[PDB]
Amino acid sequence: GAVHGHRLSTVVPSSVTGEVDYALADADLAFKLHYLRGVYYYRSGDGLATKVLKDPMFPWLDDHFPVAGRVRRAEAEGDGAPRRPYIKCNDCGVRIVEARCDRDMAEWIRDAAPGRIRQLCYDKVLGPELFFSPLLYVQITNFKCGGLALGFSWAHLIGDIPSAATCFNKWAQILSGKKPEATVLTPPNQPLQGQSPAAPRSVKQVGPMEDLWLVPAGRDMACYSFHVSDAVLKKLHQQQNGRQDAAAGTFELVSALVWQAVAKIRGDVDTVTVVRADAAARSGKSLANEMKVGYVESAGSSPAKTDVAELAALLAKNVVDETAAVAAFQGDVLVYGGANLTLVDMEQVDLYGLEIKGQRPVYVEYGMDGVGDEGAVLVQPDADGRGRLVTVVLPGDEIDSLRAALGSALH
Amino acid sequence: GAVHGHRLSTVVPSSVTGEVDYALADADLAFKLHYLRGVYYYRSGDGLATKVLKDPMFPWLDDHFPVAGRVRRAEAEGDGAPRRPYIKCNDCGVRIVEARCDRDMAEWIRDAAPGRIRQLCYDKVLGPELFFSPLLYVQITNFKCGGLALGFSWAHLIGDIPSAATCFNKWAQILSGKKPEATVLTPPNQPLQGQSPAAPRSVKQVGPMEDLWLVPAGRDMACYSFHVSDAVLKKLHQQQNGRQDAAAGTFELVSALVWQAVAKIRGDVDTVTVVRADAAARSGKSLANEMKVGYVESAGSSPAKTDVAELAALLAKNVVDETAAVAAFQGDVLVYGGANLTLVDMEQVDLYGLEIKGQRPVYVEYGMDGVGDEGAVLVQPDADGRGRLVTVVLPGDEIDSLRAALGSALH
Amino acid sequence: SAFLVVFVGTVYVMSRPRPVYLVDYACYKPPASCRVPFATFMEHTRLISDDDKSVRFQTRILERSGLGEDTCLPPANHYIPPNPSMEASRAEAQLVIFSAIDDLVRRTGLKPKDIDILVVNCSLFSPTPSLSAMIINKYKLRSNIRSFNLSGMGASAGLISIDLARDMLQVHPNSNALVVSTEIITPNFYQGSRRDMLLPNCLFRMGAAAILLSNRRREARRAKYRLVHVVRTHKGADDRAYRCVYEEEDEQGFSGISLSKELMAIAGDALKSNITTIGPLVLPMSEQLLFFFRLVGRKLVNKGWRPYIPDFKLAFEHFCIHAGGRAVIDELQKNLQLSPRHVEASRMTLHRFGNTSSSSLWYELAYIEAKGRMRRGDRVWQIGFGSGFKCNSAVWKCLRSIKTPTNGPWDDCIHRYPVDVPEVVKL
Amino acid sequence: SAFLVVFVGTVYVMSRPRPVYLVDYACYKPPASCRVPFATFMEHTRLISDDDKSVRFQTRILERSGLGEDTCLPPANHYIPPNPSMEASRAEAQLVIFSAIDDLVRRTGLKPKDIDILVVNCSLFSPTPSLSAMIINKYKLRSNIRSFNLSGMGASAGLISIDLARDMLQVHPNSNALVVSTEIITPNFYQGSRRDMLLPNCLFRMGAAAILLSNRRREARRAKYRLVHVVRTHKGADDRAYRCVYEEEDEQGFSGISLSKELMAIAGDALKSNITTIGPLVLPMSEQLLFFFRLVGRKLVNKGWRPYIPDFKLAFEHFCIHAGGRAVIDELQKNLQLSPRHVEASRMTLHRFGNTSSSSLWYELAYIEAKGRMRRGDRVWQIGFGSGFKCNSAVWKCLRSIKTPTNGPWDDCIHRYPVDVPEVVKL
Ligand SMILES: CC(C)(COP(=O)(O)OP(=O)(O)OC[C@H]1O[C@@H](n2cnc3c(N)ncnc32)[C@H](O)[C@@H]1OP(=O)(O)O)[C@@H](O)C(=O)NCCC(=O)NCCSC(=O)CC(=O)O
Ligand SMILES: CC(C)(COP(=O)(O)OP(=O)(O)OC[C@H]1O[C@@H](n2cnc3c(N)ncnc32)[C@H](O)[C@@H]1OP(=O)(O)O)[C@@H](O)C(=O)NCCC(=O)NCCSC(=O)CC(=O)O
Repeated sequence: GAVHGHRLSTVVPSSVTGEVDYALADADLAFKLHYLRGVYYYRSGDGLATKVLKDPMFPWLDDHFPVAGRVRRAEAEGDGAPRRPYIKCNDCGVRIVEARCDRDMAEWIRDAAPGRIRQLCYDKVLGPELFFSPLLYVQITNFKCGGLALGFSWAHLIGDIPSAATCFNKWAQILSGKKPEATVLTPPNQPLQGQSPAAPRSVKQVGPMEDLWLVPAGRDMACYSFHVSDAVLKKLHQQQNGRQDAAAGTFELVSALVWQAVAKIRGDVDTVTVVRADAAARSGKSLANEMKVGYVESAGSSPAKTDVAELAALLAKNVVDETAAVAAFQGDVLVYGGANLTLVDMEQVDLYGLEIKGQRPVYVEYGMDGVGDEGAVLVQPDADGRGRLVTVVLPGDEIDSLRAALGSALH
Repeated sequence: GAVHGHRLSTVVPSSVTGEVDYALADADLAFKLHYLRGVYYYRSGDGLATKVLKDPMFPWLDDHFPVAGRVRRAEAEGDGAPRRPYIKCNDCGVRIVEARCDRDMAEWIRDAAPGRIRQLCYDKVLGPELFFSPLLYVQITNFKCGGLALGFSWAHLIGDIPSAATCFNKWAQILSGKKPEATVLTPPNQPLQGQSPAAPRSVKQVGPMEDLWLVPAGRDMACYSFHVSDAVLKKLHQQQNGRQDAAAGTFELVSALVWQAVAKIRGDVDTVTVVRADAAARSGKSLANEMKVGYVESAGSSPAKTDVAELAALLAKNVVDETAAVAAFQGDVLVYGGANLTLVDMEQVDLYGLEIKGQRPVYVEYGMDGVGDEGAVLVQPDADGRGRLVTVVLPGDEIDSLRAALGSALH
Repeated sequence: SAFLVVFVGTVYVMSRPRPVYLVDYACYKPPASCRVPFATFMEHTRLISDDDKSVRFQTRILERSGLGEDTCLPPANHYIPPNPSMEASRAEAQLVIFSAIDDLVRRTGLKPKDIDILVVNCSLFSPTPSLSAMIINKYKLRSNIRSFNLSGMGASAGLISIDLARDMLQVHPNSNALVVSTEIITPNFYQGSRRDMLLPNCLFRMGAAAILLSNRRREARRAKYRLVHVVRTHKGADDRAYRCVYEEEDEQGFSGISLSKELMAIAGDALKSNITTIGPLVLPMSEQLLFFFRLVGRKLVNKGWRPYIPDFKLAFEHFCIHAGGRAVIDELQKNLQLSPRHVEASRMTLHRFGNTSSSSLWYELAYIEAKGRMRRGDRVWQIGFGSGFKCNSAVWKCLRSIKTPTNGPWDDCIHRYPVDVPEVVKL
Repeated sequence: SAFLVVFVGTVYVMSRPRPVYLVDYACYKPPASCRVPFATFMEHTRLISDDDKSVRFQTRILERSGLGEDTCLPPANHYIPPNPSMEASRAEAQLVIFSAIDDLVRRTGLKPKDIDILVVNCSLFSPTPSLSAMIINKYKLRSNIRSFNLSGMGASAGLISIDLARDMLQVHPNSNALVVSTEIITPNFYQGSRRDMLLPNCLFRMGAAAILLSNRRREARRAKYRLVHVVRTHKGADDRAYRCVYEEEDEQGFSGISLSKELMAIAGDALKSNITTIGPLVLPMSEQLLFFFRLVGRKLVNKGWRPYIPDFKLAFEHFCIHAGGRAVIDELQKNLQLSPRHVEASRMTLHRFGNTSSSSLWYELAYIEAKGRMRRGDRVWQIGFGSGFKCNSAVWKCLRSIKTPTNGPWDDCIHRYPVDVPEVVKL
């Protein structure tokens, strides 16, 4: 029941942008080695033919023209050590991969098997032809039950994860006939000096690659995405008796449970990373890598068998924020899973706002690519809006045993 | 250096024959299971493109229109136990197979490896679609020297071997600008009545064959064409000192040599068949099987102990000719290689009369298909007219043993 | 009146249209080195195909087709499988066309600088540059020649080119027109297995015709025919008639012409819409009274009498119905109430030359000429039908009696024609 | 005299030709969803191509081609690799044509039952039934329409269609003539790797024009132009000019248009051969005197003089040279000594629409009308060159001053044109 019949095409901005060079910020070039894979499942995909889905992509790329641009480099005729990349806003466009899968969509959603976000997203990267590689791929998979899955392959260079989701929802609003919110690309980004030669302990200095923006891990990753229910969420609120704590019960407890499950299997996962998709730290810009990167350590007893309330109160309080030194660094930095197990806070991100016509999605899962060999944990919202969806990117030798360790608590 | 690039094409008669039914003789239906494989090698095929060679085949088949027909079957008048075939003269045509070989021809002529006649003649058969199978295939193989090989795959049903050779020579005469002689089909063939329920001991009565006119062998057949020279022919004439002989000194000595050579390999080949292409038994007809098939017994000592002179003495005079009882038998028989070893007298046949423009062939060899697992000896003429060529169609178990057993006398 | 007749004598001769004379025409006779018999076609079909449901269908189609054994295919369909190249189809276009213009310039005394108008038509094959530019390059025609290449217009575009060359010879006085009507069979072949697309494989054969028209009065005593009328009728507004002869691609990706099973009902209704236009033009008003002495007593007494159609055998001496198939000449005979001698040129043209698409009318005209039947003053009716269901018709009038040694495509074999044709070919 | 002057008013009045009026035309403006930028083309090329020499060639071709960012390809070249089917080729022919006739009948009030002559030309794509039969089937035109479908005649066949409609309006009084000039890019895409056949991939874009001509004198107050002359020049007799634009098949079997490197030397000599025919027709005799007096003193005074052909800038006010490429308008400008404002419709048409083959002249005419430069009495010169090197030329005379809101293909972008087109675009 594999996906087959991939037909490649392109959508461009309907208006000519011109000879525009979109400058990338210092936080954009730090997240350039990572890639977002998001799948949006729909129960009925009739009436959404692939001209109906593609015609609003031409006014949507008028507002988001750096997503249709291409990566170039600016020449430096002094010393050859700096060459800052930018987005040359030619209207090269966004890949549209029409595919079809002759399996059932609802049976594949409840499969809980390692590997559905790779078959439903076009697994490409800003690759060895860097100057001619698209920044966004949209795969439209039609199922035999009438279902529809939109798989978005978003480069973390051009935008964040809430920036990616808002960019997709602004296409869904044009397709629904609504008027989208205005996109702010207006203040251009400038480079920063300050001379930080020491990388933070939340990131891992990988080698100075030049034209392939991907780090191979050696062990193949697999996005196992399980579901955290409402009953086990408030069951995790039964370990904080007699104390008050600022731990948000839907992110710190869930990521602490996954941290406990990973550290039960590995030897010592002492330091972790929290990459928060906060909203108060956002500017008005629509394509900006404004996360909140920071490292949390135990600083004492090992987190392998302590209870998850202690790790939740430890993660919500003892975070040492490092989001500015990651951007102020000069080399390739590999934040997502490079040095430590990342715990991402994609829970206030409007995933289910991809209402196509009046059709809210049945299930939305987000994976990643380019994750280093420590792991990434993506805590997402649920369809009803109360539970959590946790996609875990791990080297494959552990997901057979995370399902054994997490199932004792998730029932 | 194999033959490749086969392109198939047909040549029809230029004038419409109409609804003519060529009645077959009782001798034509006795030889329907065998076929002829004749290759004519040429040094220089310059100007002889596969339009110059194919254009005289349209006047050539106006005279030889049964060769361009197909074989059908008539229905019985009472109970349907016999069904005598006939050649329905629909102008279906003669296959032309334009092939090429990157090997040089002068190396391949003097190679002595079995399987050369099979590659230069299109090995087809009046086979599983009997009503839609050609009676003649002409393969034109272009070599690296510019040398030309005409491979004629002739069905032995429609004509004899001198009938095949004169039918090819009348095409080469039209090609060279000459005028061919008269093609006589004027007396129509008719069945006979002789009351013959017993098969002769010169053929092998095979079972009922309906829509495949080829008896399979089961072993790997191999046609090995070795050259017997003038000097070894005069060494054969020193063994009748003081003895009166009536053996023709170029066929019975050579076929007796091959007979005792295969009698030293096989156990006891006591009797053999001689298929003489006798010039006096031929009538005026141009497509008819006027052979002289008859067995000859040893009637005394074994043919593995004796020498070739007494073998030729018993081979000339002790032929009990059964060429009327071969044609008079009802069931399907196997002449060549069926019951005993056959020693064909294709030696007064004008093989080298295929002068296509002004060019005598360098080398002409004839093979046979459909030979049973006893063997066929084809004593052919050479280009000089003095020496001979012998093509031995035997199974591959005893081809490499024959090259050693004959090497003691051939030098 | 004695002086005011020059005003009438100059208003009549400047309003009278220019006569268009057919000086001579030459039809391509394909050689016997390209003939495809019934058995050769069936064995070529049986080798490349695997299913015996298509071969048994094409056997019935070819045996009920009304063709013969002298029908010729190009030197690419003699290969198993065929080779539909572009150079192999362009070299066939340099064989059927250039041998028809060479036959015409040697029997007319025509100069290549004398040709003013060149109208070439071929339905499927339309290369870049045109076949008209190919003729201009070969024969070195003038730079101010008015060349047209009508392509895609089916088997009725011969009379479209004849009407085009007629309408160009009214504007341009003292000019010659060259009309070439051919059909290149090398890209026309169907390599698939759809049954409605295999009928053009069993019908269309090699053929071409070069036609010399003129409006000069010097070439009015040498000329053969005078063009009287050309009547066009386009049934393409109907959806059933537009998609009747339709070029599609099957589910395996092979192009071809797909004929409809309802084609013979549409070809009959395209003729009766053409009969209603050409009827008042050519029928004598001795018995054009069917609409004034017979119609006025209908809608007050009884609508509908038993049929007495307008007798077109009183208006024409010769008929040249296009040799599409056996069943289409069989139906347009019974619509026109024709004798079997009237449909003899069409039947023997389909038997001898097959369905040469745009040029069957000229082989039929050469049949009527080469039998010695073209007398002086004989009126000829050429009915031609094709794709989009344009059904064009032309009325020629014979100027001089043609002598039966004709030097045409028929003179090698017309001592045997008309052949008696049974409706099956037994196998 | 006072009584016999009617012989002057009967011989001269009945020998004048019927005037042909360009009532209106309608160019198909392609949507912005089908546009192909530079980077999209050079990435779609780079994904299919294994040869890294062909992309370095097509980069130079497309960056010095003179095209822009709004050039539109059909919705089958937007796939990687393209899908040049026949159903996708018919879907483009039903889109570029049926949206240019719908634009024409809504701005003229044309009825489908008024169209008497239909002349469609498309060079490479010619289905069966033809595009004229497609227009007849869609718009339900009459059965007695004179429809013609000129295929294979290259990019200069727009003026061949105009000359054909002009000659058909001389024979048929009180008639309307619909002329459709398009090019279907879907079957024209070259899927191979030969460098001479990769230039039509980087030039030819979508476009069509539907043109309404008439000889009715009632439509002389409504019409925009009057046809003065059409001059045709066929350079096909030269073997170099015949094989200049040639449709071949490469060594892998892909059909395509193979442009030659000798094209500008042939197009210049096919233009100056056309200039010697249109010269005595349109040039004023106040400076035609160099062919009457100054050629007397060649073997009388001097052999070897100053380069001076007569100025066509005195003859016409507007020029509509066919937008073939950058180096072809650069070469046909110095052969005529044209100002940069004279070659501005051609350059901006090549920049905005690309090399639409047969409709570039109508896009250039719409550019001149959109800028408000088309005044009353202005003469237009439309030069078109194509394959077989037919190099046709037409002279229109403007009848009424065109008001600048035109509702043509330029009104969404005419405020930014003319664009300063660089010699090489920035990479
Ligand atoms: C009438 C014939 C089918 C033969 O008569 P038959 O006696 O065989 O007919 P029949 O009723 O017994 O059945 C014939 C068998 O073939 C099938 N059959 C018949 N016509 C078919 C068609 N157009 N498409 C697909 N199948 C068809 C029938 O289904 C049937 O199959 P089954 O056995 O299962 O029932 C054939 O001769 C014929 O088609 N003549 C018309 C020729 C024609 O169409 N010319 C168009 C050229 S116009 C042109 O030139 C313009 C252009 O090209 O541009
Ligand atoms: C002139 C241009 C190559 C661009 O100018 P340049 O400055 O780049 O030229 P250049 O001297 O630097 O060299 C360009 C490179 O391309 C190669 N090159 C140029 N023309 C070529 C051709 N016809 N065929 C094959 N190769 C060609 C050169 O060999 C050279 O290769 P290298 O790099 O090795 O040196 C191009 O704009 C052009 O060809 N314009 C003409 C367009 C045209 O022919 N239109 C006809 C439409 S007729 C029509 O419409 C009728 C119909 O369709 O039927």
